[PDB]
Amino acid sequence: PMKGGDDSHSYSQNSCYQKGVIDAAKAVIVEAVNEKLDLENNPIFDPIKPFRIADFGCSTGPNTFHAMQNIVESVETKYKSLQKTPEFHVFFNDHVNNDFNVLFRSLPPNREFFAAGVPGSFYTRVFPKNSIHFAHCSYALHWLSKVPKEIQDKNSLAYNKGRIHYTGTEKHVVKAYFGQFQRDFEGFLKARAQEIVVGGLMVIQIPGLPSGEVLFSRTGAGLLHFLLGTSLMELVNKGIINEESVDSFNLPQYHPSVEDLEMVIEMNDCFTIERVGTLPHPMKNLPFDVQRTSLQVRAIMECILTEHFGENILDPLFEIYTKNLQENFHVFDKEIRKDADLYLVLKRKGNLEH
Amino acid sequence: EAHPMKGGDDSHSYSQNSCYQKGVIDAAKAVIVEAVNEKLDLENNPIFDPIKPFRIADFGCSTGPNTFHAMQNIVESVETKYKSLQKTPEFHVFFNDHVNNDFNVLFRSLPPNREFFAAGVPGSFYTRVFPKNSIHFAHCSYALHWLSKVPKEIQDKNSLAYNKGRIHYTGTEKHVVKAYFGQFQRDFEGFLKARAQEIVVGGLMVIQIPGLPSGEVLFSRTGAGLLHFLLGTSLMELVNKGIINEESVDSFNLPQYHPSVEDLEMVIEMNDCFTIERVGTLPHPMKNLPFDVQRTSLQVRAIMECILTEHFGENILDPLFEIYTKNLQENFHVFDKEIRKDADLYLVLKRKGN
Ligand SMILES: Nc1ncnc2c1ncn2[C@@H]1O[C@H](CSCC[C@H](N)C(=O)O)[C@@H](O)[C@H]1O
Ligand SMILES: Nc1ncnc2c1ncn2[C@@H]1O[C@H](CSCC[C@H](N)C(=O)O)[C@@H](O)[C@H]1O
Repeated sequence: PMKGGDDSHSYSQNSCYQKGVIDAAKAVIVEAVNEKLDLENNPIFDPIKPFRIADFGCSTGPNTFHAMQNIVESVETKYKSLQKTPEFHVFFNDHVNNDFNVLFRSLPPNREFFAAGVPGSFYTRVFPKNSIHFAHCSYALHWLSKVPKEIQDKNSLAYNKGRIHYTGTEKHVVKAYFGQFQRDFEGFLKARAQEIVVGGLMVIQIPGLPSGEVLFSRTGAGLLHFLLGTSLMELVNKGIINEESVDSFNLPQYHPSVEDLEMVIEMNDCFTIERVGTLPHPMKNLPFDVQRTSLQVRAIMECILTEHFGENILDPLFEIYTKNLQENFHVFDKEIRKDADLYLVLKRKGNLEH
Repeated sequence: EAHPMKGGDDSHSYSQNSCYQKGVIDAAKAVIVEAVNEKLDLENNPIFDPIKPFRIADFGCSTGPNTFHAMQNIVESVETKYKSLQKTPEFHVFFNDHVNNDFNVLFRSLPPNREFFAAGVPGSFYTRVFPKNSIHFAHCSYALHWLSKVPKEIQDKNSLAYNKGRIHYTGTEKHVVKAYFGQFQRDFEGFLKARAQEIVVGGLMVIQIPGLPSGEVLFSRTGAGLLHFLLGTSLMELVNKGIINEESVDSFNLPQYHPSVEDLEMVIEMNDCFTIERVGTLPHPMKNLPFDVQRTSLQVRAIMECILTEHFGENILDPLFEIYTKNLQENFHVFDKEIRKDADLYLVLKRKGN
């Protein structure tokens, strides 16, 4: 998970990039509710029973509370156009060692929904069948369930020596990450298909590839990852860590294209794609912020870098990292495509529509 | 307001110092099974349709492991009765406690191989925490003796109820006892009112609560009563030693009432939403074991640390419990052979129709 607590070094504080992905997403949520949530004359959405919303990969706030409020307000508005007012039951899902204490203690005091936290991997079932009316998953599905094992094997064609992720040219490494993404995302869709009612909606926001692009190393995320790797190799060359510690390190992430997502969705065959698109990030016009970015990377990578290297490594690594961001300021400010956030609006198919 | 048990899973934590409360749940297993068999009207009942999940809620769950044992007992019993009917539903189990309960520790110790979906619900159970008409089986063990607040009249210097030089009641202080009883009637009624809205017609609620043993009027003749009495005298010993001032003890009181069966029935009749199907006293498994001074002292600290730290500094806990353990030693024979050990009361309630 992300860094816990509500420190200045936490994810409650250094998650503002994902907040703007939520803010321009509000229009995706509002539009999906108004155009595609079939409340009227539909007993699936009977307002005498609760309207159940789930956020998958909710972290610790505040972003999850803004997304949940958006869903609640849109859905409540559509129901009031039919002179109905349901109770809302909102579920916050994340890994078991997500900091749910911090989430619960941050729950908005004036909230008009019932709340629960749901611990467990969303690559598994975490809800009873046929119980979720609106599902939400923002900036979480690029995290794989594991590093694909063959890139950790020295004897494999896919061994990822000297790097910590993929850039898109290493054909064996990229194939391995994609195979892992297919298996993970398929398992996510399998579990969600069982939990989500017929006609229920699922909104997904995920770091991805802009369409047509082959090279992950030409998005922001790809260069940031490439530069985390070279920064670690700088620690190697100073001798502060050994080469083997980096050769054995890999990020468990895959950033899919639209095509990648559609292929898995269509093979799963349980959801119809109602809309797919890119999210124009609000901080698009702003000047590239070398330091703020360094601290957003650290807030994301702290747990996993600390698990593999010492937490000793964080301060000297990210002061090398900031130097490489500054040296690549031009690329990040001007030359990398400023639209790599994809979104999907899915609708659970009826049982006679498969 | 909210005084949860000591968090974490260290050797001073509630999770490692709650063996007496586990004994309560152990002896209650027989009560759960009899209530499911004789009073849970599954067969041909649309309310318990096994195509919908069977929802169980534990109110005052704390951090485990006691809550897991209780929940497993309800699932197994309800499972068995559904099987005898050729059905097999999914179970959705909700763990409710105060917002500042250590839900992280609860979630991290969830039994790995379990046959229910799990969710945590932060919030006071003197309020509504679930949608209406959604819970089929409620459970509440060793929580409902905690009031929502201290009765204001025992804090009033002007009142004959002013609880000077003490932190609870023994039963001889008729004004203090009346105040605590009045607060219990309001709180327990609010609890029942909220559960009545949440529990389905024919749903069961099983309550275990430390109480007044049958035919006993002096709370100080129970283990809990003497433990609180000695915690007050230990505090007054700290006053004598200059470690705390006298006013801080005068102004401190435990927000607890330990009702008799008649106290409980009177509130249940007044609320008029549940029938009492079963009621009695649980035989407690540790009844014949010799009093254990160090564990009892640790159990009390685990329960009281939060509320003691809020009123007195945290600097007061080690000195207070050094004196407390000493006072428990001096009173060994009173706990061992003189206190009434039959103070664990239970209720089986059923939610009434229309
Ligand atoms: N398999 C999985 N199951 C549950 N949560 C997961 C997960 N994989 C990643 N996550 C969670 O997804 C979160 C990514 S940060 C995203 C937080 C929030 N959705 C937002 O928009 O800001 C982390 O909390 C991480 O623990
Ligand atoms: N108003 C309230 N709302 C929710 N939980 C409460 C509460 N008042 C007390 N509690 C909780 O009830 C628990 C009592 S300790 C008992 C825990 C568990 N049922 C067991 O058998 O061991 C504590 O965790 C306390 O925080």
